[PDB]
Amino acid sequence: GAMNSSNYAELFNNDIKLFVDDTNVYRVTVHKTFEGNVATKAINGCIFTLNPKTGHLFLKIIHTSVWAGQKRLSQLAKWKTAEEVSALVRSLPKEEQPKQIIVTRKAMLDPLEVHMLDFPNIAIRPTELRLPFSAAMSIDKLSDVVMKATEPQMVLFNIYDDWLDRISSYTAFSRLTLLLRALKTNEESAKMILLSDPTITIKSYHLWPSFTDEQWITIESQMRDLILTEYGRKYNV
Amino acid sequence: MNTVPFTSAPIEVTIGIDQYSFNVKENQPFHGIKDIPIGHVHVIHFQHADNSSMRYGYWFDCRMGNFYIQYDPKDGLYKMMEERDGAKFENIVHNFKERQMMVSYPKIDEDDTWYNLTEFVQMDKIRKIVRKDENQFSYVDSSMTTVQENELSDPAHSLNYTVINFKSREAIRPGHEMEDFLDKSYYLNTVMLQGIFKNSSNYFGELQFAFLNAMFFGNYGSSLQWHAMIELICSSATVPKHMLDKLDEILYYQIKTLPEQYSDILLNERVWNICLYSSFQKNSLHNTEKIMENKYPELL
Ligand SMILES: CCNS(=O)(=O)c1ccccc1OC
Ligand SMILES: CCNS(=O)(=O)c1ccccc1OC
Repeated sequence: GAMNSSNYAELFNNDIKLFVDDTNVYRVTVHKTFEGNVATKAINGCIFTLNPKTGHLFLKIIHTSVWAGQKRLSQLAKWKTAEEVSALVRSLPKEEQPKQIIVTRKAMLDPLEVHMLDFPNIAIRPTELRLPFSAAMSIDKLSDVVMKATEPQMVLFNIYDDWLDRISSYTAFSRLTLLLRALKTNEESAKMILLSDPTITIKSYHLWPSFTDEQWITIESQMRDLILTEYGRKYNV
Repeated sequence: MNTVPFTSAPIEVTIGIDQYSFNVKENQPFHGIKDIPIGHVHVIHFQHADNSSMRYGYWFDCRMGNFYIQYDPKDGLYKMMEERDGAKFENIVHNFKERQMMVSYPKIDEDDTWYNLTEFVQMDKIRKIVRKDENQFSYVDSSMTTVQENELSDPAHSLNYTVINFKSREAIRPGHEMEDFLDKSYYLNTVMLQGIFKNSSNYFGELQFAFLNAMFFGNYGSSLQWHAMIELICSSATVPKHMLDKLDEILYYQIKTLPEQYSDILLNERVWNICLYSSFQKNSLHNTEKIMENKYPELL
């Protein structure tokens, strides 16, 4: 059934599962034409496919050439996502394949189910959570690499860096969702919080700064404040 | 004109014959139905006055034998039987007509309703859906489940309709996932029409039989089958023009005949609004769209 507040710790059991977000697959800028009409120009996008237990981020870059000459691109994007997810699973060995795929938007259910007919023992599930994975393109290294691609490409990151050496996957996922929720509500403030202290660096292979445990607590607190605020600055409370 | 005699009417029962019906009181001197048109299948069906649970009945074709009804007090129902002794049967029927203890199949001459509802329905195909080969006629009731329903429990008593499943490998060619799922023409035209049914007449015949079992017995699996077969055509971009014209006539007469008070359970909002307003065939079912809008505008 649907993944929600009540069955949240299931994400961190030992059954392999992937979270698929398609928000950033089809991305456009909207502009005026010389005649004063409106047109779209596509830009590179990405499928965000994440193992929430291990932190593996399988980032399939969607190059704008895949849209050339195609119609109804928002609908195609869901089928392209499902095609690429099915291909990733088929490549994986049987023991490394996921038993569940949770899609963050309900409109991905039928495209993924059809592309996975060959895998009847993989459950495709929606979720009732309003997860902030759309903000993955606010992660500097992600925004930069998806925009530099000149061809379709599969990019790999650990979205938890080395956190699992010190914290559990439940705690790492909670930290990720807070950082991403913050970046989604106010990207400027969020990024200021993360990079204010020049002495804390980002390792070449990491997405986030090398915070100590104590510094993460401060950081996590500041991100909570941001989100409560922006909720005030938005709802005047 | 053929006749279905009754041995007797020991229990109070509503008897239907095709779209007609009449009430028979307990131990009323009823001895059957005469003047039944030859050339069409027919259904004779029953609802007991005590237990309106279980509508049941028999599909039959008078050209395939002499058939009669006899109540069984052990199994508690009116049973169809074949009489093999031809002279015994003509003799029984003639005596009952003489004493005028048979009702007359009350077909108005202008009326083509039953023909229009059973145009493509054949006994031989009914008998492969309802498997009971020692009999020339077929029993159906409200509770019988379909083979597809049983995949999701007694097989001898199942409705073996053709399984349609839009999210199945049969329906979806590898490499055409989006194409085949959004445009079901290859599943309609190649898998089902060319492959399984052979021609559109057989497809229409099963569609019509499914509707009639849904209407006369409230058989839910049959209603699921009728809507699935509709939806498969409506969700195909490429349909022979002759099939679309005939489908419009088929559904027109089904919607015309449906009791106004059963439409809440027997009509699936989603399939109909898709057929009539979203699907490829939103512009191809003019007669059906006009009767649905004037008779069931709430559904839409
Ligand atoms: C393969 C680069 N290392 S990783 O940790 O970022 C990772 C990403 C995706 C899949 C598996 C991974 O590690 C085993
Ligand atoms: C310490 C290596 N880490 S890395 O993966 O980011 C990397 C790989 C290869 C060359 C330079 C690199 O980083 C500056």
